[PDB]
Amino acid sequence: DRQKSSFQTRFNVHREVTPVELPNCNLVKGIDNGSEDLEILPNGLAFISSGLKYPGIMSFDPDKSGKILLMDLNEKEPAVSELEIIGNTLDISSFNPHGISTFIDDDNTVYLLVVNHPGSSSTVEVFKFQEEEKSLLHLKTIRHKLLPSVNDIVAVGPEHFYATNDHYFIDPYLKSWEMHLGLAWSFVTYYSPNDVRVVAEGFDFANGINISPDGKYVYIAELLAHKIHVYEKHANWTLTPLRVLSFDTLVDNISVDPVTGDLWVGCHPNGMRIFFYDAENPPGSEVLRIQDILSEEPKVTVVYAENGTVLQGSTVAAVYKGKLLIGTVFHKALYCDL
Ligand SMILES: O=c1ccc2ccccc2[nH]1
Ligand SMILES: O=c1ccc2ccccc2[nH]1
Ligand SMILES: [Br-]
Ligand SMILES: [Br-]
Ligand SMILES: [Tb+3]
Ligand SMILES: [Tb+3]
Repeated sequence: DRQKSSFQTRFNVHREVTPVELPNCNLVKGIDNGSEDLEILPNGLAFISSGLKYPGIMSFDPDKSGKILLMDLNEKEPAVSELEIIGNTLDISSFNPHGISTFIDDDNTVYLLVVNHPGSSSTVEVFKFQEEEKSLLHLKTIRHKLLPSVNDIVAVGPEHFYATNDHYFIDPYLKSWEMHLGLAWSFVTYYSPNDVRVVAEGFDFANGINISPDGKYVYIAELLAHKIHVYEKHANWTLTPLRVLSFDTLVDNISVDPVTGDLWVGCHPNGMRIFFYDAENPPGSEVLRIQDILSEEPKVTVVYAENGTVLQGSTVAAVYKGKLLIGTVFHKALYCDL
């Protein structure tokens, strides 16, 4: 009976959101089947993954494929366009994109890394962004025993990244049990061409992951524990615990403002509404800002929140020059003035 009290805190079973309004929010035209992750380059180009199919999660078009979208946030009325995937090393028909990350090389080549779930497996797909042609050149499919159930990655090189696994098991049945039981066996993996190893473990659904603009610190979101973990990142790529922030919302993906180092976090206020869909009780949205995360008292602000009648199931938010872009597991996306 301790397993029913725990399941109910973990999943925030009776929480309701306190709305926090922003002026001039607009749904992004063309985004109606998810925008689980996104990343804004310094130049204001934004990549969005959409169409995620996740075992046991709502989907309005179970049979249409995922895609990567592009938005130019320097435009005042930004429109989304579908990036074309070129290459013969990847089967696009099964494409099911999840978390993403980018890395800009010394030569200014932009690499896009994309978590992909063809079937119940996980890969990380490496693309080279071709800006002029609005297209993604496929370079490499990455798979490993230590990338069983990848949720997000943060790129530290063109085929180098830290990855969260949100489950230990691959079989959808077992990981459903693993989640309900609260085993907390999910873990974080460092991947490079030369070395692949676990760098942190024992997580209740590890989810978002990102890095400070100076590379010194790594941030890991633990969804069902409502925690964000901070780590010291050494030059040999090991991680050592430093802090743990707690929240009373389910934290999903982390974005990092390059100018300040602030974390911007997409959150699920109520775990039941996001995990067990019900078109009559849709899940809401919530966006946190965390400032001076190393200080003794970090500043945590709710910047946007709503019960779901506009935007359902916020997973990610990032800011660009006064605007805020918010994405969701399977619903729409919102572009707001701050
Ligand atoms: O922290 C732990 C503890 C036990 C255990 C058993 C099987 C697999 C992973 C495990 N992790
Ligand atoms: O990144 C993710 C992916 C799927 C998902 C499903 C339910 C709740 C949160 C989730 N987060
Ligand atoms: Br398995
Ligand atoms: Br909610
Ligand atoms: Tb990401
Ligand atoms: Tb996520």
